[PDB]
Amino acid sequence: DADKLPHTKVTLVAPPQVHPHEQATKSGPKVVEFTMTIEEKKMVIDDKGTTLQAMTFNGSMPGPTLVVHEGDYVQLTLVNPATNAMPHSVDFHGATGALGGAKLTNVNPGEQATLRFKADRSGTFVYHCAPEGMVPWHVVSGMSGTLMVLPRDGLKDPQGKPLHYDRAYTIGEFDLYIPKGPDGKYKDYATLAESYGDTVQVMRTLTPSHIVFNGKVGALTGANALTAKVGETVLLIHSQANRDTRPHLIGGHGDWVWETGKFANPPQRDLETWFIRGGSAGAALYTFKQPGVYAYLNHNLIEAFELGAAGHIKVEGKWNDDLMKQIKAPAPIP
Amino acid sequence: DADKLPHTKVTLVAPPQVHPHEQATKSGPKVVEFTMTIEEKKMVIDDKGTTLQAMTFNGSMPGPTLVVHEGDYVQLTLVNPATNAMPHSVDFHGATGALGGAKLTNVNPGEQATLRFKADRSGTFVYHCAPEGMVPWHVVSGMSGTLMVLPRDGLKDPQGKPLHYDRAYTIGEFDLYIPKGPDGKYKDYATLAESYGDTVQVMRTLTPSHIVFNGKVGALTGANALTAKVGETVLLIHSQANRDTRPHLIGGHGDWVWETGKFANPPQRDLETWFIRGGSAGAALYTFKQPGVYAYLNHNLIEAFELGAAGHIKVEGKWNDDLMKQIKAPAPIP
Amino acid sequence: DADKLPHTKVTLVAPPQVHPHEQATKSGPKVVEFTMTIEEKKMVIDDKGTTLQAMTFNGSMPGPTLVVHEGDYVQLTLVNPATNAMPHSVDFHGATGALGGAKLTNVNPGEQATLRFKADRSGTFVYHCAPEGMVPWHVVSGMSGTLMVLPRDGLKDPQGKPLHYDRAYTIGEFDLYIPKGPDGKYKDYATLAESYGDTVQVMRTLTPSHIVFNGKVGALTGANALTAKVGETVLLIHSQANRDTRPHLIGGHGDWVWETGKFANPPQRDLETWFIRGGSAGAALYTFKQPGVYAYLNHNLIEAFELGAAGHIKVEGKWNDDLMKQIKAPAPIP
Ligand SMILES: [Cu+2]
Ligand SMILES: [Cu+2]
Ligand SMILES: [Cu+2]
Ligand SMILES: [Cu+2]
Ligand SMILES: [Cu+2]
Ligand SMILES: [Cu+2]
Ligand SMILES: [Zn+2]
Ligand SMILES: [Zn+2]
Ligand SMILES: [Zn+2]
Ligand SMILES: [Zn+2]
Ligand SMILES: [Zn+2]
Ligand SMILES: [Zn+2]
Repeated sequence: DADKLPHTKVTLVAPPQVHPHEQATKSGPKVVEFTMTIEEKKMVIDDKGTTLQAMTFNGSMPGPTLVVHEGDYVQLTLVNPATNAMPHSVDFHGATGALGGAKLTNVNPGEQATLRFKADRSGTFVYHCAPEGMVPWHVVSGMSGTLMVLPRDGLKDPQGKPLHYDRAYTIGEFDLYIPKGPDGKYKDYATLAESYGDTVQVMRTLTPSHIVFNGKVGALTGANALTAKVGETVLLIHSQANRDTRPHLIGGHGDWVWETGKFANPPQRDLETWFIRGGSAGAALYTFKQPGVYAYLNHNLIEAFELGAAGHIKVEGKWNDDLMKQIKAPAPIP
Repeated sequence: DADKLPHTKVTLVAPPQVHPHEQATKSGPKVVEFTMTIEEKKMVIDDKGTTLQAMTFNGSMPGPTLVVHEGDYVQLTLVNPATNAMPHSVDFHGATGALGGAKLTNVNPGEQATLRFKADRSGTFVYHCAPEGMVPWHVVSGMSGTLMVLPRDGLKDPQGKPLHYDRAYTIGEFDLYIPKGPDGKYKDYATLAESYGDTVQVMRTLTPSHIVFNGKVGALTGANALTAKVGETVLLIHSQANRDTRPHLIGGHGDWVWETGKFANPPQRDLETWFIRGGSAGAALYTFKQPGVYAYLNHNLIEAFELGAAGHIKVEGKWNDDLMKQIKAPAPIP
Repeated sequence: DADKLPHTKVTLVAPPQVHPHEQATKSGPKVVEFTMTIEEKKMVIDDKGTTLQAMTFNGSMPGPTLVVHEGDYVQLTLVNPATNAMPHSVDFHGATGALGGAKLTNVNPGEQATLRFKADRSGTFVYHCAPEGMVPWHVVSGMSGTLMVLPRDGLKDPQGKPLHYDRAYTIGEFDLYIPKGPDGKYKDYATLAESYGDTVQVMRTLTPSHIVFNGKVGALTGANALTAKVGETVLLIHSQANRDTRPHLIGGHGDWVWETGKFANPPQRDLETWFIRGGSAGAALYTFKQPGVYAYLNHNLIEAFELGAAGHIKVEGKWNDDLMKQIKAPAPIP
């Protein structure tokens, strides 16, 4: 059909939000049009002013989440402005053929391209830049995000019963490899190209200098904490385009989790910690039962607390003493 | 109900054993009372006398395993004696709210607190210390163990048929980060506080100096080997509160494994090696079919053999030639 | 039965091919005889002539894949020629008892042994050398491969429907630990024994110098690329006997994947990236829908592109515009 089908245009929004969309839908297949514009820029990634010579989709790490339904066609215009120094492309893990689209979206600065592919498989899928010979650098420098392809009748549990979320959040976790000089301080680079050789040396050690949600230590804390309320079901989409992570909600659970991120498979329930394979996006549902400030983090606690892979969720509502109660507050031992 | 329910008191036992308990039970929900007392102490962790400035629940690494049934309430008195230097708390991954209980169990030396929570989800769950600003250090220094919440009707296979174990063992695997001095020898510290800064430096490299079962290289070997017999089904509970591991039984299998450790999910069968995500506890059932000395180990063989993540299981009984037979012993090539 | 049963002899073939075999079979159980001869040799592992003092089964990394059916007995003659310097053995993860067979196959140079075991569990299973006190070194130096034990009625999907492959490939991924001298260049060793101490130092850092498919950077590229055609279903068997990996097919998927590699468990579908636990073999089915050159790689992109864990699959056939179409080729921005 394709060329026969109706088209719709979607306006993308910045992480950690996800653009408005339906879950279960009575709509038939559409060509869903998206546009993204690559921005290279220096970004401050921690609380002591370390910078990253970063590369982004639409100015953010991660790039925005694109949401369609199974059977839809994704039609992306990828724009690489002449103000950028490097060629780029996009590899959609949700797509079939031509290195995910990368061979057909090879754009030099001042060019754009339009790729169409059929989203014939449900799930959360990573997309990332994949320019020939420079793949890992472009990815670790920030160029990834999530395509979510929802089943046309919405999410299902292992018995085929309906599942839903009331709010979606998208978290991209970024293993960064910032070089240091002879003084042990992080290097600051005047240009993207100048960061390259030293960064590759760091990459090859396999030890990140920082591991951050959404582009910086503390990105999802303070004023920028995620929010929910008791009784609300959140979807937490978690992408890691290069390295394994193990998400966990402190004082919560993964009620239903697709850790490999593919919705035609039954989810697991009651998880404490789940596993996102480097090069993938997964999805967890949780319904809040207690108010308070939760942490959502990578449960390698070093990676979380020392290197930056941790955020907060501030939840409104009424405390539930049946679920948890302080029987005796801290007080002197008898 | 809660405040209406009967109470029972459980006496904890040292790993690798697990306190006596029922699997399937005709008992209704209870408030099950536990107590644990934190002990900070220096411990020798390898065969060359390296020490760790350790922190423990009840004097052991891991802390003891607490066993209840789904629908029970866990009521823990946590005691931090004035002979300890640091504040502590407990975060139960099996609990809902208040950072796992951590916000309600913040105990300075000379204090205790009593926390109650509903164990409303079946599985093996990590619990660990989580004091504000010092979480990874307290965890890697030894403060973790397992809460096992058994379904009220016992374990089930993927078709809903009953499964059981005749003996449970609990194995906590500890990634340690022991600093070295300019001479390349491990540092020995006079106090817990003095170990801190140097240990954090090591932690941030993400490379453990040692990875040990149950507190020391060779903890589960020699006189301290696990034991079983042909025909006996063992449960191996495996916790790793900070870092991924991949358990394996040499010459055996995981007959039924919940690698994410949550019993409402169907187990997998016939595993060679399974995966415990950092920040979780999993469970494997195996029924011994051959006598002999098995290894139970982390199948990154470096981590196992060089760094310490390996134990033994000595199994009694009759050799089975149908399962395995030496047809020709080693002898000269013809 | 065993001693009653018919015997068959199988001729092994070099990776990445797998010896001819049936999937579903009307044949009853057999004693299936195999022979392998250990070869120690120096091998060049990258494009700049770095060498590895390697140890192999049948002269290749990985060793050859052995294929039987559930209920068959594997009977392996393991030959260690007097031209080798070291003792060897074999541990079959598919076997039950005696440390996988290792205790019964302990062969010094100039000896051979014959081991029989029942392949009573379906799946892909690692086998590897396991000589007492030298296990990790022998494994990381190249001594591993795959035993595939097919269900007697062939592969099944989660609903019990038949699945099949038209071509099997076997990929062993090898984390290598090549030492360097004071000049920062890789060391070349005159003998296997001389490589030992320095290699163990590298191993303990847990950082591989190289991570290669099938014995060398680029082993599965150029003339040596894997091949298939549109409409053909390939099985990709992936073993990693020491360290975790995360396979991915760029521009493809895992249509059906047993990432833990055990066929009595239902596979997952539509995977972007899957996970092979160190110490295991997994299996993925994919049916090609687009022609072109695909990459099959470890999706830690550093490990793939910088360290060597990547291969190619060249696929013949007709491009499918419904699945993917370049709507606008790269061209100047309007
Ligand atoms: Cu790019
Ligand atoms: Cu990719
Ligand atoms: Cu503590
Ligand atoms: Cu935790
Ligand atoms: Cu060997
Ligand atoms: Cu093994
Ligand atoms: Zn149209
Ligand atoms: Zn809702
Ligand atoms: Zn009461
Ligand atoms: Zn029994
Ligand atoms: Zn015979
Ligand atoms: Zn076919």
